[PDB]
Amino acid sequence: DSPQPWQLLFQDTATSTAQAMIDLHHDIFFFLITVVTLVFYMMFQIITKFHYSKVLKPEKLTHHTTMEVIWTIIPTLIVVMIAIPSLTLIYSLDQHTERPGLTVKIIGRQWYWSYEMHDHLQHKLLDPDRLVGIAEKALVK
Amino acid sequence: ARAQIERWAAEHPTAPRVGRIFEVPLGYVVPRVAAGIAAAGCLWYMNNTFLQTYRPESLSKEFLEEQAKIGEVAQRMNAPPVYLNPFTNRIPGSILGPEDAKPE
Amino acid sequence: YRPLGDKELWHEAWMYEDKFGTEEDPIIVPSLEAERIIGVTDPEDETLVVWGILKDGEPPRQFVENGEFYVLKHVEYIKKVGDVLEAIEG
Amino acid sequence: HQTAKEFYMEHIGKRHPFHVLPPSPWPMLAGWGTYVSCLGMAAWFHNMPTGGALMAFGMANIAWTAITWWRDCAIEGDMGMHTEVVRKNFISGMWAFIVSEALLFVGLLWACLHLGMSPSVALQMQWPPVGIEPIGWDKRALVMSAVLAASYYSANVAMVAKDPKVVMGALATTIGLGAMFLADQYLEYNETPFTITDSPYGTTFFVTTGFHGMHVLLGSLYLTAALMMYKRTHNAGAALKSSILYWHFVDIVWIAVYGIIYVGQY
Amino acid sequence: EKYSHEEVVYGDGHHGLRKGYTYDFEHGPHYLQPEKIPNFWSKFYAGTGALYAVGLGVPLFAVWWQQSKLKA
Amino acid sequence: GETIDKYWAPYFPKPAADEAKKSVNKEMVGFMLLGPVGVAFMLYDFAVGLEEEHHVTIPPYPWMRIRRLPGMPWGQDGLFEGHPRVATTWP
Amino acid sequence: DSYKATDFTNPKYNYFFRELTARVQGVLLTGGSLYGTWLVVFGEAQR
Amino acid sequence: PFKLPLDAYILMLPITYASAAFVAMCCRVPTADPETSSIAYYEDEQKSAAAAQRYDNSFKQFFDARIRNHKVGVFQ
Amino acid sequence: MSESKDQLKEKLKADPSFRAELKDRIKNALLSKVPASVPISYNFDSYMLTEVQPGQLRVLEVDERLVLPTNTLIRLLVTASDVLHSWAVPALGVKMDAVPGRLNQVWMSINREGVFYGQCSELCGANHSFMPIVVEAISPRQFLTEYVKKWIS
Amino acid sequence: KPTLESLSADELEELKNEVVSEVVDKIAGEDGTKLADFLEPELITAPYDPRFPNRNQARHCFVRFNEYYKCLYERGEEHPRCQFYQKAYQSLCPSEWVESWQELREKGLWTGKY
Amino acid sequence: MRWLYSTSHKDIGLLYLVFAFFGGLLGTSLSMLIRYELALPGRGLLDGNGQLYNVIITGHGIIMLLFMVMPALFGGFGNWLLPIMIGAPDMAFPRLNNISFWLNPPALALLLLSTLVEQGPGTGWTAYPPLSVQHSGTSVDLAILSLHLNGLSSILGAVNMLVTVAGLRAPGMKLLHMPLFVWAIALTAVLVILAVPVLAAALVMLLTDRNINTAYFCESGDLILYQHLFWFFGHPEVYILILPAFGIVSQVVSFFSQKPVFGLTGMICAMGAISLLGFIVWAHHMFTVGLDLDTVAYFTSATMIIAVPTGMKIFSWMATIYSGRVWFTTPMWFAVGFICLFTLGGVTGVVLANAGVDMLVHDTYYVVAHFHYVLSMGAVFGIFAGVYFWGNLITGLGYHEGRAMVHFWLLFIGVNLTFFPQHFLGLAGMPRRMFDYADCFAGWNAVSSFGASISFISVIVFATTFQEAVRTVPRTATTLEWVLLATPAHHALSQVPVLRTASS
Amino acid sequence: KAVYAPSEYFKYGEGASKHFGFAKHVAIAMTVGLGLSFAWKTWHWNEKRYIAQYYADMARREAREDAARKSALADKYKQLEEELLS
Ligand code: HEA
Ligand code: HEA
Ligand SMILES: [Cu+2]
Ligand SMILES: [Mg+2]
Repeated sequence: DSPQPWQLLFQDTATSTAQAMIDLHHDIFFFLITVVTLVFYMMFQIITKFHYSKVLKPEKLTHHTTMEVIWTIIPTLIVVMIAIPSLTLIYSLDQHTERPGLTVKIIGRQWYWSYEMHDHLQHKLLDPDRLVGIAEKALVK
Repeated sequence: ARAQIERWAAEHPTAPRVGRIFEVPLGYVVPRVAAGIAAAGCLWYMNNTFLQTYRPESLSKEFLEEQAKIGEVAQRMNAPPVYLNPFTNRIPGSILGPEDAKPE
Repeated sequence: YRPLGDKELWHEAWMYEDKFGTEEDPIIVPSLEAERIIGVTDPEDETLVVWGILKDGEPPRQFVENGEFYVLKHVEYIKKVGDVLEAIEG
Repeated sequence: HQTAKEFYMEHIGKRHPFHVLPPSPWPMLAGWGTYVSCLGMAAWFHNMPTGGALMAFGMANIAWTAITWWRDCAIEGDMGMHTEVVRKNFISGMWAFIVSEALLFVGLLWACLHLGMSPSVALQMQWPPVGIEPIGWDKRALVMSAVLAASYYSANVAMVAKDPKVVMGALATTIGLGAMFLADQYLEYNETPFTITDSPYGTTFFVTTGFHGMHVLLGSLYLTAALMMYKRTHNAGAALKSSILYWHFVDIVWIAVYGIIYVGQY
Repeated sequence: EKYSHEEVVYGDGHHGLRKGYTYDFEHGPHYLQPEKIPNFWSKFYAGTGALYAVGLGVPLFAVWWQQSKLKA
Repeated sequence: GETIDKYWAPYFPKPAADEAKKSVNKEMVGFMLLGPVGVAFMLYDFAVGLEEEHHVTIPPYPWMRIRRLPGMPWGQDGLFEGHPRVATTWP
Repeated sequence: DSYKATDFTNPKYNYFFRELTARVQGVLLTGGSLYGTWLVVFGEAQR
Repeated sequence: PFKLPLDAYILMLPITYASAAFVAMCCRVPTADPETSSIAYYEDEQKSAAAAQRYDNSFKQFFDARIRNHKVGVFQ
Repeated sequence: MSESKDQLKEKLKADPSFRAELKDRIKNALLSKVPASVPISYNFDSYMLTEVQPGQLRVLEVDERLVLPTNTLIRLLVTASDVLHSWAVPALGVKMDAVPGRLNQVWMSINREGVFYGQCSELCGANHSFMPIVVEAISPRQFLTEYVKKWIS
Repeated sequence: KPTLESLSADELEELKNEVVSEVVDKIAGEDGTKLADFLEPELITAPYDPRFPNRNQARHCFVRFNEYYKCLYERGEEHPRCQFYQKAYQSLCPSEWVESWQELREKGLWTGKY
Repeated sequence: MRWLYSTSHKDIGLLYLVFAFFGGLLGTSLSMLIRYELALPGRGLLDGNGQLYNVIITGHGIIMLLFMVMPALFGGFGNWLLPIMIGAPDMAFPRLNNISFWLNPPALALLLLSTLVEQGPGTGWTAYPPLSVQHSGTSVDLAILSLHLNGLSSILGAVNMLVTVAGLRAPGMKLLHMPLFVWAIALTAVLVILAVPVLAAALVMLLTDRNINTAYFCESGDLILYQHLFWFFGHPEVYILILPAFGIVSQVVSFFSQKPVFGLTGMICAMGAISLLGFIVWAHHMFTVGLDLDTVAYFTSATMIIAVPTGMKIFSWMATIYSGRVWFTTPMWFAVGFICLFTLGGVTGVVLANAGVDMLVHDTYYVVAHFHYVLSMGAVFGIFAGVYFWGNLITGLGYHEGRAMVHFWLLFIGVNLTFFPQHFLGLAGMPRRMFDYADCFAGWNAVSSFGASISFISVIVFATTFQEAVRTVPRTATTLEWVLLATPAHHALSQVPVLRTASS
Repeated sequence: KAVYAPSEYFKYGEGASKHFGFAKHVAIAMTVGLGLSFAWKTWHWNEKRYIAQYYADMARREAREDAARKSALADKYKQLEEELLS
């Protein structure tokens, strides 16, 4: 609703769409945490274990086809695993499969918002057949 | 690959090669970055103290205490008031506002 | 000399020599000055390049491991191979 | 000076076939001429007095600096400083400049395709807008296409000929055909029943055809300058080839311009 | 002479120190010899200080200029 | 006589007389396919130029004669425009 | 024996093209640049 | 120039997928609803609605059965 | 006269088809007692409050809110008049740019009541920082029985 | 007295109307200010047109605004489809756009046929 | 006369380096006013002026983007290091290289003059209409003409670079033996030539809309068209500014590990894939403008593909450090810092690619924290990695290692404490391009303004690192600029070196 | 006696990577990353459980007002029933 001091994550939600967006963000963050942990831990271990006080002279390692294919193919699977829910979320933004109940024409000016509406209000007798039967038994006697 | 290393180490003699990861000792680095952080803090404090042309009335202690009396509550012009952000402040779903609660 | 087809006529061969420079028979590099930079690839890897400097009046020098030996020689003209000696076609 | 040529032959010319230039004053003067002309252009947009004269002054200085730069390049060609690989590099640079001008025209025609295809409610969703009488393809524009195709083929003659009289006559025919493309575009700009201020159709038409006409004028002047170097020594080298390449680029650009604006009514 | 095409093409065949250089930048072994400008470390710090002064004070002048036009 | 061009010329051979004339006539066929007819119609066009007239006045639609800034940098009317069409005094 | 009075690249025209212009243009750019800066910074736009 | 290694074709599969999708998206725009230079396109209500629903359903109909099941996240 | 009225009542007693037909006639006559359709319309502006009071939020508070019922499909048409703007309410997950000439639609369904704050999210000039958005969300019965009567002329 | 065995259809219809009306005026009222507890409110907005599937809906506004004047020219002034078109464009078009379009129509600067 | 009439590439590159340092100083000065207005709620030193704040952020963004990183990486290290690295005696067009540099001071002068004319150009660095068109005066025209001059400069420089790499290589050296900095500069030149003229056309349309009363982006035009053209330029623009940083990091990491670069062809292919994908993903900046859901769908799916080549480049750098003999120096810490901290800048880009998540964080400080991770910590660390690496060769001056480590730690601390709290501000909904904010956003704003002062102090400390050098004699190296003397001659490579392929 | 190039590299395996254990360190890194990611996802799942319980209790409340609304409507119907029967 409103932001809070020392806040880290998103605000609270009032629609299912925004909660779906936040859940998608946290699902992406699931993969990002593992990616960053692997990079940072491997960088630390490579830094400490290959300092020149440990290493007399380096090794010749220019290519490794298996590891190259592995770190090419694992992130692409992560990309396609992320993409299909995001594609589903993009296409679910249109929700015109109900009867619309309200129109609001929002106009942005310098420097105030302006709000408009033009609808029609009509009334309908709530469950008239009970009243129809009441009139039936009021006219039969 | 080794000869360019030894050449760069001769044109940069102040860079030490002693057998440790942080070759420059921390007794040199920590006091100077501490002094730089202190100078940055002095500049930040000077900006906060002497470089403001309007301090908002919503940050005065009277406003703050009168706000802390109310809490995270929003008024409505067409309805009873409502607790703001009910998920992070753990309001249960039965309770919508302060006035509609009417505590037992 | 290596096959001069698909070689530019001004590339100054000695680089296109048919010899592997040994200690007892180095490859003689011609130069217009007393020192010159040349580039030698790794015999076991085409992608790796080591650039070295040869000096006039020096012993044979090897740049990469298991590579050719080289001796610089100061000359006043370098044969611009492609119209200097294949026009001779000796 | 007499040992300057000796020093050049001893240290640069006999060692590699590439060209090393002495220090030059024209880049700095061209840059500050752009500064002066930009100030004049900005003052001329908003009707500041003595602003158009300042813009013309800066443009005249840029033109003079470029003319003297190109005269220096022509002098350096005539004294045999350029080998064959240098001239190949000249054609390579012309190809890169052609690619940049091509993407400029791609960005220009992107606007025509966007604005013409989906008219908006501000236009009462009618393309072309009511009142606008568009220029037809069955008229003077077809004559322009014929003349510019003839200019393409005549410039193609001078690329392959070995008789100098044939080359000079073909170049003069190409230049004269290019001048008739511009003198008739002026007649379109005078007879057209709309303005650059009348609708996005008039806007896109005038901006795109004006950029094309400016490129035609630049190509015609470049072909004229390449001919006089051939009228003197019966040799032009990269000046003939690059001007022919630029002219063929202008010809190819006209195909897209005609087929998007004149035929597609965009 | 002095305006020949050879002057345009090959430059002017000057040898040695140009005007006020202490080293031959064109034909010596180094194009930049910073240990041979007299009073180098003074002019270097003066130029660095002037560069820092201009690069840190031009935006403040622009702030002062616009705010002095409203305060009129 | 000792230019860099002549010095490096034997190392850059030209890639190999009547074949030039054959190529010239081959391109000249495509030249006269469109050459004289385009010039003839353009010379006809230069004499049928500013003589015809249009009196089709156009009402001032919102997309016609946009004047976000008043006037033009060179005057009131547009450039190259001697006969303004949009109507003034729109009845 | 390879230059005429009509030739644009005549060496007798080298002073006018490469030396006189490099100072006339060098002072005209300054005299136009200062006026343009004054005209833009201290000028009133009429459109 | 050099021999492309085994990674670059695993690169070229989604790159070719993206290029094909870009070409398809560029192509299908002048065969859509609002790209009509007339007000008389919409006076035929049957064809206009049919064309617009065809433009709606394509590439969305592959997602309707998971839109209805709230498959909007990697986990549930 | 009056027995024929009583005979019509007896035919209501007797014939089920006549009974259902006169029941339908009663239903048709009761629908003529229902009030006709009336238009609900407004046109008001929303300005930021310069001075706030405790319980309100600085910068984010407006003078006239936007009242929207919950559990209802609402079509919001976002546009602008002079420059670009953006209508962003982070609680509802809505952020769509206001473009002069366009009419961007959002479909939105609010799950709960509350008050939701937002600001403009497109740079529009000197006072881009001072165009906040507040949405007041009430139940549909309150909106349909109380709030809309404020706009009936 | 004309009994039910001798009455015609029109007199029976009038008698049915009198019998219904005399009691429903007691039940609901002569005007209907007694049904307020049994009345359900409902708000009417412009429906989703399948012709306009994109997010920009300015063409939907413009098409409905033109269809209203087409209905007004063709099928009279008070035909129900004309009020459907009127209440559909008023539900979508901003009022500034509408007043601009009527002043364009008044000036003579409208490109429509009718 | 030497520094005004130069035709040598080493002088023009050094002029670019100094001009980039001046642009960095101007932008750092403009960036302290932003963080000093934004330290506290209310009205700070700008006296409640919003037009002036918009002018300040516009000028700061344009200067730090175009006049700092671009002349340092492309014009600076590229012009100095390209012909030495490939073995060319000079550039292909040495007087075109000078007008490439000399169109940059008129552009910077016009941009700085636009701030003093009328009320200034308060538009943002993107300059969206009709806000750019509504501005009365002359300042917006000066800013856009500055953009034109800078774009023409970059096009001419790319033309010279592309003809130099193609046609002036050393004999025996094919496009396999060039180091990765040359490949990065060449692909950058290709991107510049393809992308900048689109911006030139868009700005010509903007000029005609402002001044000629045309109808490109107006009432009867289309305002989304400008965003289309501008971001079709602008997303290749941010890969122009980052590929030379990849090349520099490859050279630095390879040097001090005593190892060649892991997966050379994979590195070149990853750079080429990044270059190609940068032209088809541009409408990820336009998720909230009202595009159809299929366009949004494609641009969401295509933008996430760029992660795979970058991940291969990062893992290849880590494999280059792997199994080596590594000596950690000051340029080495600026490259390890690049690898560890560009990852934090790319993972949030993956989040921003997904358009559902982007509906919440568009035009918030989450975006700002992302693009200050990839620019202030990817490009600036690349610039500073090469200053302590090639500085004694380029300028002739050594540096003190202790003060350089002090400067590195100050910059590293000051940027991890300025923009890491800007993530939490953007997730909670604080908008961009605003100077007065809500009362609850005060803590992270205070922390970020504390970090900016540490950054400014590290800018000051950098001037004290220079000292006199020690000059030695070279014998062997793996790249051609580490067999030269420091500084090299005015005509370096007096004899053109050749690459001899052995009998193998 | 000539100038020899020195042995500059070991072959990959007999130098200082034989004691590294690459797969072990990758397994440790993936274990730590997966543990942190599962902690984050456990927190998110707990928050979603709270949101679901909130909306369930809100629906439990919302059913109660509208039952007493229709009961009041039926009471008014029972009054109008005897209004036309008295
Ligand atoms: C090149 C990219 C770049 C860099 C390096 C920076 C650096 C910094 N920036 Fe930012 N910034 C932008 C690009 C950059 N920025 C852009 C594009 C915008 C948007 C403008 C718009 O909206 O129109 C922006 C706006 C922006 C905002 C958002 C304001 C708003 O939304 O209104 C903030 C807020 O914190 C900020 C702060 C900082 C700080 C504290 C630094 C610190 O890092 C301070 C800088 C410190 C340095 C050390 C860098 C200087 C480098 C050198 C001096 C090296 C030169 C050396 C040689 C050449 C040898 N800048
Ligand atoms: C240095 C320049 C630079 C670079 C390199 C990038 C790189 C990327 N950027 Fe960004 N960006 C900007 C500069 C840059 N950006 C600027 C200036 C803006 C704001 C413009 C403005 O409005 O002012 C911006 C804004 C911006 C937006 C628009 C948001 C908005 O304004 O609303 C988006 C959306 O897709 C985006 C995404 C990306 C992605 C996916 C990458 C990718 O290239 C990053 C790839 C790297 C990684 C992903 C990490 C490495 C990968 C691994 C370690 C493997 C593991 C990964 C996976 C398993 C997925 N950035
Ligand atoms: Cu981007
Ligand atoms: Mg935005």
